[PDB]
This record gives sequence, C-alpha cells and structure tokens, in this order.
Amino acid sequence: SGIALSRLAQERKAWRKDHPFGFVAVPTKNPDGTMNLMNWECAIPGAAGTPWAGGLFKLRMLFKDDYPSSPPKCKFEPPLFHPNVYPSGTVCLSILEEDKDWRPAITIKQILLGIQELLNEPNIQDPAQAEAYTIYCQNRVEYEKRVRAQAKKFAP
Ligand SMILES: S=c1[nH]c2cc(Cl)ccc2o1
Repeated sequence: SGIALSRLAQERKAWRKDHPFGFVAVPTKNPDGTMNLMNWECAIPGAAGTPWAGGLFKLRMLFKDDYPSSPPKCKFEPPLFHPNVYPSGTVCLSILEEDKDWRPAITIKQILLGIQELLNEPNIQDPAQAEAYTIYCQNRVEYEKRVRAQAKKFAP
C-alpha cells in the first residue's frame, strides 16, 4: 500500500530524528531481506520512580494495509501483567481503536508514549485481563509488588 508505506517512511524519519530516551522502534525484514515497514519491533522503558522502573518492555506494532485509516495493533511480546493488556499481549487503549479515539495523524511516538502512560495508570473501566484487574482492584500493594517483579524480570 503506497499510502501506508509513504506514511511509515515519514514516521521512521521522524522517529530517528527525535524519540524519547530509552524507547526503541525499528522496522523488521521480509524473507528476502528487504525492509518491512508493516511490522515494527519496539520497546518501552518503565518510567523512573514508578513500579515499572528498570524494565524494558518489548512490543510489536503491526500495521494494516489501510494505515493510517486504521491504528496499528500493538502487542507486548511476551504478554504482560497489566489490567488493560489482553492475555495475548494485545494492548487495549482507546487511541488504538478506529471506532474510538484513533485519528490518522497520531504518530508512532504518540502511540508509544500513550502506552507507556497506560502502563502506570490503568483504565479500570476497560479491563482486558481478569487477573491484573482483580488484583489492582483488591490490593494495590500486591499489584505494585507484582509490577515490580515483572520489571525486574524484564531488566536489560
Ligand atoms: S531482541 C528483541 N526482540 C524483540 C521483539 C519485539 Cl516485538 C520487540 C523488541 C524486541 O527486541
């Protein structure tokens, strides 16, 4: 898709010029070794001073051929403990749904910062996994304890 590919080239140029520190966002390759702008390997650092500090959380971003009409699918690999991350790893966030708050102008940087903000502030009206949601609701201290253990697990 020429429209998608031209936008994704724009996004990559902008990302490389200015991105938030500690974040990664890199296109993958096709079986012939050429660049695949439709599938990016990304990583989000935990925010300092939070329970997520020191973790680096790997995420795949998958673009459909009609991008930027549609948002990318954003999937933690491996899946994470968080109330708004499905067991598959897929992120549930309103800016990431075409029929909710996605707008074509939203950039990859905005998406990744939006997901980082989600990590430290769950949306309890919108749960995506039972376990993290239940613990978040029942015992915030235990929730934080689990988040810290996960961040350690995913430290570089
Ligand atoms: S290494 C390594 N593998 C990987 C996969 C994804 Cl989806 C994102 C970041 C990654 O870093």
